[PDB]
Amino acid sequence: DHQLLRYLLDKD
Amino acid sequence: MELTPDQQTLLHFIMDSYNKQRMPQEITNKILKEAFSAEENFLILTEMATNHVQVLVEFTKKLPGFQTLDHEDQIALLKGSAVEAMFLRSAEIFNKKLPSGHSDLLEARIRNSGISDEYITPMFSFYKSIGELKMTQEEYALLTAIVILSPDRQYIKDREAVEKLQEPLLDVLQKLCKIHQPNPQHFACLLGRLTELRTFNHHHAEMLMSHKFTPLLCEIW
Ligand SMILES: Cc1onc(-c2ccc(Cl)cc2Cl)c1C(=O)N(C1CCCCC1)C1CCCCC1
Repeated sequence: DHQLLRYLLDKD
Repeated sequence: MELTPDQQTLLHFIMDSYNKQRMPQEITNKILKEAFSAEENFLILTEMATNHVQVLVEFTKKLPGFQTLDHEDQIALLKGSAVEAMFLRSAEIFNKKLPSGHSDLLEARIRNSGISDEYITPMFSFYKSIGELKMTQEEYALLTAIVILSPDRQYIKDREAVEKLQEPLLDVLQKLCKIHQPNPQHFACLLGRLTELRTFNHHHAEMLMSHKFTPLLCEIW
């Protein structure tokens, strides 16, 4: 769950 | 009388992050050029919705103190404030960012997309209501930051840490209302929009009941 959301949150 | 050096700093950081937000031209073009049908119109809105979420995640990460929060609290804030922050952004796009001809075509797409008028009617009333206030870009940025850093979303572990980030933003907004509109009820009117945005969680929840969206939309909603 929230894999795409975590990605946008953790990118750079 | 005026903002303290600390309050100016906070406002500067928020404005910078707000100005870096951009709705792609590719999207505005689709509003103007793509086929007119319930399926195509609903698909354009789905695209705009996905982009708003991407724009709002980028804005949120740059908010002063957001990164100091626990990662699980960061997700609960994004998931809890999504609908509210999106409507606030879509109101600014509709009222201020789009040319008058584009707004008209977008309304035509919204009204002919399969979404009930039970949802669409308070949305446009909210758009008119926020348009009436003639809000500055500072007010839109602070309200957006206030909506996102709401300490009363479900599944927040450390509510007090969230309060400590939201409260100085509320203090800045009220001070700006006193400075820019010395109309003494302007702040109360902005607060009225915060409570008006909350009603949209209810209209959106009833809409969701009746993977037609995107993975980002399914995750955040
Ligand atoms: C939440 C939410 O907050 N704002 C919007 C929004 C508003 C206007 C435009 Cl032109 C675009 C968007 Cl995204 C938005 C939302 O996601 N909407 C809106 C629902 C009420 C009618 C207009 C569309 C639907 C939801 C189902 C999937 C398709 C997009």
